[PDB]
Amino acid sequence: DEVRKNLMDMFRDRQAFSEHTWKMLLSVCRSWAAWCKLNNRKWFPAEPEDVRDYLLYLQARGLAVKTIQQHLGQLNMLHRRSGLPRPSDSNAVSLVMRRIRKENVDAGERAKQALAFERTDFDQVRSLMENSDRCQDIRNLAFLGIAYNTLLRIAEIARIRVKDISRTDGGRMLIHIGVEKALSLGVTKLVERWISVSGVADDPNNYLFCRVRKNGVAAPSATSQLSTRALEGIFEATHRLIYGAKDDSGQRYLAWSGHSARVGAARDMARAGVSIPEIMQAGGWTNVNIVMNFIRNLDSETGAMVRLLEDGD
Amino acid sequence: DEVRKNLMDMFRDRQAFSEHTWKMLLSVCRSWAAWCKLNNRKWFPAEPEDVRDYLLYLQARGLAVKTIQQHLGQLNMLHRRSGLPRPSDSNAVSLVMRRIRKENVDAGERAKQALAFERTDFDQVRSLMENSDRCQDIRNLAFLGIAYNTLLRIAEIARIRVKDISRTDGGRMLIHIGVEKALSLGVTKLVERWISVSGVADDPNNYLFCRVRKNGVAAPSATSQLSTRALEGIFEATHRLIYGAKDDSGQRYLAWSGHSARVGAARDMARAGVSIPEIMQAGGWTNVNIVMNFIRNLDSETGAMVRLLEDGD
Amino acid sequence: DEVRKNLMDMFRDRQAFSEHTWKMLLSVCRSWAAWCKLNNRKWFPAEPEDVRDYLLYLQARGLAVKTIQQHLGQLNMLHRRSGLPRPSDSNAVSLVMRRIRKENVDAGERAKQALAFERTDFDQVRSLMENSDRCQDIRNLAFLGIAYNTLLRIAEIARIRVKDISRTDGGRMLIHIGVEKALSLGVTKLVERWISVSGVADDPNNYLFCRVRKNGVAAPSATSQLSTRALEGIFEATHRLIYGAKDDSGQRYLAWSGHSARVGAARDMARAGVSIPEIMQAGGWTNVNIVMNFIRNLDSETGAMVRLLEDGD
DNA sequence: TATAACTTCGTATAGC
DNA sequence: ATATGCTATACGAAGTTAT
DNA sequence: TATAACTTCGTATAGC
DNA sequence: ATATGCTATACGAAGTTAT
DNA sequence: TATAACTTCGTATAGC
DNA sequence: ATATGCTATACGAAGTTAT
Repeated sequence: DEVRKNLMDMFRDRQAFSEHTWKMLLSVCRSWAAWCKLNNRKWFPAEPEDVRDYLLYLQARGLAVKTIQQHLGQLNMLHRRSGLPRPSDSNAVSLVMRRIRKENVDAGERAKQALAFERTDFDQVRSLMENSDRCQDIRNLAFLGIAYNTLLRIAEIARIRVKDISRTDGGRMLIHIGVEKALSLGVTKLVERWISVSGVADDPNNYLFCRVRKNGVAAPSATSQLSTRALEGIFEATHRLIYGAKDDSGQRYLAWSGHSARVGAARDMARAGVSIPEIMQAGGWTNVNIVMNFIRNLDSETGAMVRLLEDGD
Repeated sequence: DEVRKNLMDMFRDRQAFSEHTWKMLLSVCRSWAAWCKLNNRKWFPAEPEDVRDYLLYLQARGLAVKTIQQHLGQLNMLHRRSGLPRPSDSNAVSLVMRRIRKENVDAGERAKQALAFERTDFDQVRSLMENSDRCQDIRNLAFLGIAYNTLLRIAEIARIRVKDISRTDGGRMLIHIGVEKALSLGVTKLVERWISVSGVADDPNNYLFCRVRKNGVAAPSATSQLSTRALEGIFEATHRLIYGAKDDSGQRYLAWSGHSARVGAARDMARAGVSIPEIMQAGGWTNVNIVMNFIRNLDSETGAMVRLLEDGD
Repeated sequence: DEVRKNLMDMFRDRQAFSEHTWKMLLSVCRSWAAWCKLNNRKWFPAEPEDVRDYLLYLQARGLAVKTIQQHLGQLNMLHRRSGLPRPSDSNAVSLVMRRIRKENVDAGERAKQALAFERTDFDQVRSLMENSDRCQDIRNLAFLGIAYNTLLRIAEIARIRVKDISRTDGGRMLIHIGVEKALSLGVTKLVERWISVSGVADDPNNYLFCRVRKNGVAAPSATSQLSTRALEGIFEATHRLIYGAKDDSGQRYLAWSGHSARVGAARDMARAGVSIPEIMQAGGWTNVNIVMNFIRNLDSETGAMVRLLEDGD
C-alpha cells in the first residue's frame, strides 16, 4: 500500500482526475502490486504476459467482466500517464480481454442492475408511511418521492440545497440541479412536510436532507450532507419494512439500493408508452444507446401488437 | 469439396460455432478453393493480394456487399482460428473492401428487405380464409396471425411446442419463447381452431404446427418440425393466392417470405406512433440502431408536422 | 493561392468529390500553405510534427474543435489521395487531436446550434404578416411555413420546382423531394397565395421561390434559384422584424438562420411526445443517434414523471 | 444616382 | 461517455442589377 | 452504558 | 450483435456521536 | 402412377 | 454518415412419402 501509495503521489494535479477515480487507481494498484509480489513479478512498468495472467487471475476468482475491465483500465492509465505503452496495446492483453468476455457472453453472465422501485412500490410505501408522524419517516418518504419523481442519483439528491427549490405551475416544487426538476403536487406536499418539520429552510444554504438522530432531533446543515451510504440505507430499510430481512445468499440487489428509483421510474415511463426524448429528459440522458441499455429489463410486457390488432389501444 | 471438407474437419468442437455458421464456412471455402484452383493460387494459408483479387472477382460477378463481407469473414476466421494473420489485416484487403463499398454506396445498391405483410394484408387474407374449412387454410391463417402478432422469426415459430402456450387477460394465448408473447383475442381464436382440428394438443410436446398432406390429414409431432422452407412457402402461397404467380425477373422479394410479417408489423407499429421501447419489446430488439435500421423503409408517411400544425393530432 | 490552386487541379474527376468539399479543401490548403510559408515548413508532403503544430496554431487562435477537425481532414485527404500516409496516422497528430478535444470537453466549449424558429415563433410571425399585401411578405411567410412544416434544408427549399407540388387528403400540398412532404391546410394556403401572386406556376419548371425586386416585381425562373444566402436573410429579416437589430457581440445565432425552422420543429415534435420514428420521418433522418443529437437542446421540460404521478397525462 | 434585394465568396463550423 | 469523413449551413462583405 | 443513526472505507461493479 | 475510459453506486464492516 | 406437400441443400444475402 | 462477426432467412431445385 504505502509503496503503492507514495510511488503514485504525483500526477501533478490530483484535480487531473476525480477523487472517485484516484480511489479506484489505488485499489487496482494495490491489487496488482500484491499479486506481482506473491508471484514475483515486476510491478512497473508492467509486462503484458504478466498483465494477461493477472486478469486471468481475476477471472479465475469470480470477478465480473466489468471489474476486470476496471483493473485493466487503471493499469492502462498508469502506463499511459507515465508515458509508456498501454498494456492494452499488447497482443497478449488484447487477446485475453476477448477470451474472457466470450467466456461469459457465452457463460450467460451479464451485468446486474438494482432492484426497481416502481410506482406500485412507491404507492405501497406511502400507504404505510404517509400517516407517520415520525421525523425519520417524513424525511425518507420525501426522499423516495424525489428519487422516484426526479430519477436523480443519490449523490445529486444529497447535494440539493434548500435554495435550489422554486415553484411552478400549480405550486409544484422546482429543483435546480447544477437543469430543473419538477415535482408533482403530491411529492411537493411530502417534501414540504419534511421541510416544515425539519427546520432546514432556516438557512437556505442548508442541504434539503440531513441526519435525524435517535432523539428524533434533526440537524440541519449547509456544510455536511447525508452520505450516499445513508441514502442507500433508506432504500434498504424501506425494503426491509415491507419484506423483512434479506437471505444470506450474499448477492447484490436483494433489497432496494440507491438506483432502485431511477431504474423503476425509467421502466414505468417505458411501459407507459412514453417517448424516448421524454424519457431522456426525465432522467437527463443524452445518448439513446445509454438509455435503452439502462432500460434493458422492461418488466411488464406492453402488448403494442395486441393493442394494434384489437384496435383497442 | 472433399479436400475443402476433410481438411477442415477439426475446429475441435463443431459446437464451437453454429451449424448455420459451419455451413457458410464450407460454401465460402469451397468457393475460394475452386477459384484458387482455376487461377492457380495457394488456398491456405491465403495471400492477401489473392484474397483481394478473389473479392474483386465476387464483385465483378454481381454479388452484394453483404455476400462479399461474408466470404471475407469466413476467410478471416479460418486464418484466425488456425492462428494466422487475418486477410482482413492486410492493406490490400482493407483497401478493397473500402473500394468495393464506396463503389455501391455510390452505385445506389443497398440491402433489400422482404416484402411486408401488414395489417391490411392480414385483414385481406382473413377475408379470404377465415371461412375456409380446409385444414391447410385453418393452419396457415393461424400461422400468419402468430407471425404478424408476435413478429417471431420462422425458426422460432417452427419450434413452438403446444406446452409453450398459456392464457392471460381475457383468455388470450401466451406463447413462451425460450420471453412470453401475447396474442390478441382474434389471433388466439384462429390458433385455437388450428389446435382443435389438428390434434396437436394430444401430446403437449407436440409442435404447434405440423404437416398436412394432400389427404388433408394432419400429422402432429413432438420430434419433427415444419421446415423453415415450408413456412416460407405458406407466405409465398398466400401471396400467390391474392396476386397470382410471380414474374420471372428472377429477383428476391417478389412475393411474401419468412420476414414479411416481422417487417410489416414493425412498420405498422411505427406508422401508428408507437414508441421505440414498445416496438423493441414487440419484436424483442435490444439495440435501438438495429431496430431503426430494420424499419428503414417506413411506408406510409405520418404527417407529425401536419398533425402538430393542425393541432389536430 | 495560385500555387495552392494550380498544384491541386487534378484529382482527375472534380466530380470525385462535392463542389462544397473542393471549396473546403482549397481553403484549408491555402491556410496550411500560408502557415508553412511563414514558418518555413514543407507544405507537401506534410510532416506530422508540423501538422501537429499547425492544429495547435488553429486552437491557439480560438477555432472550434469542428474547424480544427476540418483542416485536419482535408489534410488527411490530400495525402490519402496522393497515395501517402495520413497525417492522422501519426502518433503526434493522433495525440494532439486528443489533447485539443479534452482541452474543451473540459473547457466547456460545445458545438453551437441555430436559434430555433418554433411554432410560437411561426404563429407570431403570421400574426404580423398574414394580412400583408406585400409580395415580399407573401413570399417569405410561405417560405417560413414550408421551412417549419417540412424541416427541409435551405438548399432543398431553394430547389423546389413548381412541378414538384401535388395535392393530397383535403387538398393539402405535397412536395416531392428528389421523398414527399405534406403541408397542413394553413401552410398550403400561404403557399397558394405566394403562387397565385408570384406567377411561378406559369412554367412548371419554375422554382417555387424567386427574387422580388424593390419594384415588388417578381421574377419567376426555371434556371435561377434564390441563393441559400437569400433564404438565410429572410430568417434574419424576420428576426429583425420582431426584435430589432442584433448586438455587435459578433457571435453566431443572435438571429434566426437557415436551420432555425428545422431545429425548432424538431423541438416542437419532441416536446409534444411524438415518437422517434415519426420525428425521424418528419425530418428525413435515418440515424437515431444523429436525430437525438440534433435535438440535444430540447427547450421546454416535459414533466413525463409529473404526468405519470398525477396520472394526469 | 442610390438603393433594395439580391448573388458571390471565403473562413468558420454544424450535421448527416 | 467516445473518432473520422464528407457535405451542409453561418455570416460579413464585396459585387450586381433594375430601379 | 448501549445504541441508533449515522460516516468512512475498501473491493466489486454498474452507468454515463 | 460489438471495445475502452472515467465516474458512479453496492454493500459489509469498522469507526463516531449524542443519546 | 402422379402428385401435393413437404424436406434437404447450396449459394446468396439480410439481421442481430 | 461509418467496419466486422456470427447467425438467420431467400429461394430454386432435387429428393421423399403417402397418397
